[PDB]
Amino acid sequence: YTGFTPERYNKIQFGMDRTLVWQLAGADQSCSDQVERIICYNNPDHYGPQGHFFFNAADKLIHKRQMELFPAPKPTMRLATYNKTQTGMTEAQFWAAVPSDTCSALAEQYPNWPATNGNLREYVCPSKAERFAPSAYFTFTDGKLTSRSQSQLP
Amino acid sequence: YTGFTPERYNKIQFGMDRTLVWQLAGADQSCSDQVERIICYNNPDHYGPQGHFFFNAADKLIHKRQMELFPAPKPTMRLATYNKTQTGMTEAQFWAAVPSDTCSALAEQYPNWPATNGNLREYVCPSKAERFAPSAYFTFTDGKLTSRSQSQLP
Repeated sequence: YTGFTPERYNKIQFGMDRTLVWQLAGADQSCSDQVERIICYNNPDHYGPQGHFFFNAADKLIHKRQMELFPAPKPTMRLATYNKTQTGMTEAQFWAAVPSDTCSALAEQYPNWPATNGNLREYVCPSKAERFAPSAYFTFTDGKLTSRSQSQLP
Repeated sequence: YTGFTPERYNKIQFGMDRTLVWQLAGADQSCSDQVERIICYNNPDHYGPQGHFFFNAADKLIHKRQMELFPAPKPTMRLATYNKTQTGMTEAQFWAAVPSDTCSALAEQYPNWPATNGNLREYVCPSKAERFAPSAYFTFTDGKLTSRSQSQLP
């Protein structure tokens, strides 16, 4: 598979039919449909950059994820910064504790689309640029931090 | 102004407060708050690549536009291609007539946020890879083609 780009990711919008997402992403040339999700690849390295898309029962888009398509520009995440986050904090509080440039916009979900309540907004904040590097993960539910975790961060 | 990027544009989400959009976009180093909208610039050219952001009465984001942040990857639009389109087309019908690779996702807007209907989704489809090339412009309203035009397509 090949050809799934940032530009195609930015064309894909919530509420789009599975068939429309598939076509805009590059269809058979770019994507694999695994029922639970579609995975669309930048290039033939399946460990490389990719987008994942998930749908509700009406086959409308409710969840976008991306890995390495929009990388954190300056990955420098450390415990000192992780320690400044807490359950319940707002997005504004979070971005005052953690620099935006150390985090990638991992996922955006509207499970109840076309309703926008219960929005899930996820970030991965890597310690360095290397694939599989220790990173912190954060999830916001309607703008409040509901999960924070890290594995082996320095 | 300088420094606005595709990665910052992809971090910015509907419903975000003006203050948060401003922060994530790069604030005064990259952006001008023109009251009616915020404009954020990749480079010191006021007509260089840029993102535009507009807000509702609650100061929450309802409208994103971009020029040259995610260009049409393969501009090929011709007059004959334009003539294949017709008002009332669905997005699927449109993309069977016009290749996605010749169109840029110019704007996305949810005027009724947090409701998601009345969605306006705009495309510009250039004939060549030059800034402000001869182009067609299209608007979909909740997935139906409601505006189409072109000037000087070959």
